[PDB]
Amino acid sequence: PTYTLYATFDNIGGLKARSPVSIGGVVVGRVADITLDPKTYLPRVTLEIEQRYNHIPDTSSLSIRTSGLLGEQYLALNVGFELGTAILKDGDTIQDTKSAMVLEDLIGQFLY
Amino acid sequence: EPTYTLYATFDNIGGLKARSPVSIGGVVVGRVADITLDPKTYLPRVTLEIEQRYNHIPDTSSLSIRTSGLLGEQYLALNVGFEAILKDGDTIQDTKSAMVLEDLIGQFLY
Amino acid sequence: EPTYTLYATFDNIGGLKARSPVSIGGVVVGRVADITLDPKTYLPRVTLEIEQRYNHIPDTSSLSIRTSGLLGEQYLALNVGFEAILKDGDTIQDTKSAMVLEDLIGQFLY
Amino acid sequence: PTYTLYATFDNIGGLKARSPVSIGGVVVGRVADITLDPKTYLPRVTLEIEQRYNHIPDTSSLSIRTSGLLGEQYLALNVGFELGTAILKDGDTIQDTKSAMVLEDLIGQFLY
Amino acid sequence: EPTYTLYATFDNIGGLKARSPVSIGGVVVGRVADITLDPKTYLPRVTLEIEQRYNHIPDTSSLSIRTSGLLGEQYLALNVGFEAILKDGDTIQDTKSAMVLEDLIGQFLY
Amino acid sequence: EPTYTLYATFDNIGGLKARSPVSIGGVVVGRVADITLDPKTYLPRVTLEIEQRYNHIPDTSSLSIRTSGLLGEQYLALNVGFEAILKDGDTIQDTKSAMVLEDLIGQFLY
Ligand SMILES: [Zn+2]
Ligand SMILES: [Zn+2]
Ligand SMILES: [Zn+2]
Ligand SMILES: [Zn+2]
Ligand SMILES: [Zn+2]
Ligand SMILES: [Zn+2]
Ligand SMILES: [Zn+2]
Ligand SMILES: [Zn+2]
Ligand SMILES: [Zn+2]
Ligand SMILES: [Zn+2]
Ligand SMILES: [Zn+2]
Ligand SMILES: [Zn+2]
Repeated sequence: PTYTLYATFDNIGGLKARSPVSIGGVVVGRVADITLDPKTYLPRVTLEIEQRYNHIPDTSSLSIRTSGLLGEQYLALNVGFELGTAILKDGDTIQDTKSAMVLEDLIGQFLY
Repeated sequence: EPTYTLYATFDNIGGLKARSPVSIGGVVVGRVADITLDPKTYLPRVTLEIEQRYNHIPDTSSLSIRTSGLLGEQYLALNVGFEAILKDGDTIQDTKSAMVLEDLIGQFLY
Repeated sequence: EPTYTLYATFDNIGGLKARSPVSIGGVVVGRVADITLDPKTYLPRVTLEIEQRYNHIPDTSSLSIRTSGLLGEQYLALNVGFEAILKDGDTIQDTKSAMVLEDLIGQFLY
Repeated sequence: PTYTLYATFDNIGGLKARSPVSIGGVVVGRVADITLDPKTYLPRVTLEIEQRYNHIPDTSSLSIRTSGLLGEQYLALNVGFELGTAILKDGDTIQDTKSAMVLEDLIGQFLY
Repeated sequence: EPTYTLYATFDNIGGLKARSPVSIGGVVVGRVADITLDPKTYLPRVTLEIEQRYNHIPDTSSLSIRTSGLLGEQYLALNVGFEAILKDGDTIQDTKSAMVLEDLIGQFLY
Repeated sequence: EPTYTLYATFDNIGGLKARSPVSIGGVVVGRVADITLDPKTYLPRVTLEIEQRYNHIPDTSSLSIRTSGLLGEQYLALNVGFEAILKDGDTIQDTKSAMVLEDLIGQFLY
C-alpha cells in the first residue's frame, strides 16, 4: 500500500489531484488531496507515498516544479539529511516546503 | 454551490472571461460571474462569486490577474490581506491589472 | 449588434484580419469590419464597427494593435482618452502599429 | 489579373510557393516561384502582384519575415520612395532585398 | 537487437523514462532499459542497453541527460572518452544530471 | 531524381535523420541518404545525395546543421564556398555541428 504525508504551501500553482510526487525525477508517490486550511487559508497538500520508500527523513524538502517548459506541475521530494533526525511515518508532515513560482513575479524580477 | 458576490474594477482584464477561476494560493475558491465596462468610467468591472465557506476574507485583500503556466488560461489570484471582512456585495479596492506583451517588450527594450 | 463605423489608418496592421475584436481594457466592445489599403497612400485603412452603447468615446482616444498571450491572435486595443465625441464615420488619428518580430530582434541584438 | 516581379535573396528560409506578399501586413500578392539561379546559386523568387497595385516604385524593399513567433514566413513589401524614380512593371526586378534571419546566427550574435 | 547492459547513477534523471534513446553524437546507439532508485542511496540508477556492435566505448566516457529541441523529449547523450573498455554489466561513473527549469530561472534571476 | 553522393562527418548531428533536406539559401537541393557512426572514430558520418544538376559546388563549401523556425525540423544548410569542384563520392571537410540546448544554457548562464 502507501503511507500519508502532509505539506503546506503558500501557493501550489498548477498542482492538482493525482499529481506525481517524485524523487530525483522518479515517481515515488502521488498527490492525494489539496485543501485550504480553514484558519490559515494556506493550501494543504495530502500526499501518498509508496510504502517501500521508508527511510525518508523529516529534514527532506518538497519543491513544486514543472516538467519541461510548458508541461504539467509536480512535487519534487528532495531527500533530507540524516543532529537528531526522525524518519517520516504515516500521517507525518514535511515542514520544509518551497512554493510554486509565479510568472508575473518572475517577470517583475527580471524587469524591475 | 452557495456563493456571495464581490466586485473588482481593473484598468485591463486581459484574457479574463466568464467562468474564469478565482484562486487562493492556486486553489480555486470562486468564479468570475460577470465582466462589464462601467458606464461612467469605461473601466472593466469584474463581478465575482465566491464560495460561501470562504467568508473570512478581509477587505485589505488584493486581486491580481495572472496566467497559468506560460501559455495557459488567465485567472484571478486573490492575495489574502493581513489581519473588516468582505461580505456579499462588497468591493475589493486593491487590484492589479493584466500584463501586456507590447508593454513588457516596451519596458525590456526601451 | 447595433454599431457605428470608425476608420483608423496604420503603417502596419500585422496579424489583424476581418472579425478581429476591438477591445477596451480587454473587454470586447467592437469588431474589425474591414481592412483595406488606401488607394492613394498605400497605407492600411482599418474600418471598425463599435457597439452603439459605447458612444462616449472621445476623439483623443488611441488604437494599439496587440497580441493575446504570447502566440495568440492579434487585436485592436482602444485606449479611451481624457476629455469632442466620436460619431459614425469618424476617423481615429492617433494609432500605434503592430510590432515586427524581426525588428524587435534587430533592436534586442543591435 | 496580376503582374510579375523578381527578387533575389541570399537565403529565403521558410519561404515556399503560394507564400503571401504583403504591404503593411495586407496581402497584395503571392510567391509564384522560387528557383536557384544556375550561375550564382542564389534563390530567385518570382512573385505575382495584384494588378490594381500599380504605383509601386523600384526603390521599394522586400523583407522576408515571420508571422507571430512560430508562424509561417512571408514577404513584406516596404513601399519605396518617390531623384529619378521608376514604377515597377510586369517582369521587373526589386533590387533592394533583405534575407531571412537564421536562428543559429541570431544565437551566435546574442551569445558571442 | 543484440545488446550489452550498462548502469549509470544520476542525482536527477528529469524526464528520462523507459525506452528513452541513448545516443552518441546524436546517433541512437542504445536505449534506456530501466530506471530505478537504488534502495540504499535513494539515487536514480539507470539501466541501459547498448547495441553490441558499439563495443569499443572506454570507461572514461560520460553520460549527460539532454533535451531534443526546446520542448522535445529527454535523452541520454553518451560522450565517448579518449583512451579499459566497457563490458556487459559495467557502470559508468561519470554522469551529468538533468537541468531543472526552476534552478535555471533561479540562476538567471539571482 | 539523378543524384551524386557526398560525405560529411560531424561531432553531433542532433535531430538529423534520414531524408532530412539539404538546402542552399533555404532552397532544398538534396537529401540525407544515410547516417552512420564511423567504426574507428565513433563520429557521425552523414551520407548525402545531391541532385545532379547542382554540379558546380566547390570543396570549400560548408555544411551547418540548423533548425527550421524555432521549433521546426532539423536540416543541413550548405554554405556555398568561394571560387576544386565536388564530385560523386567526395567529402566536405568544413562542417558545423548541431547546437545543444544544455550547452547554450551553459554558455549563457556560466
Ligand atoms: Zn494514511
Ligand atoms: Zn538510517
Ligand atoms: Zn450575491
Ligand atoms: Zn478575524
Ligand atoms: Zn455605419
Ligand atoms: Zn463627455
Ligand atoms: Zn507576367
Ligand atoms: Zn506617382
Ligand atoms: Zn545484459
Ligand atoms: Zn582501444
Ligand atoms: Zn552515388
Ligand atoms: Zn567554376
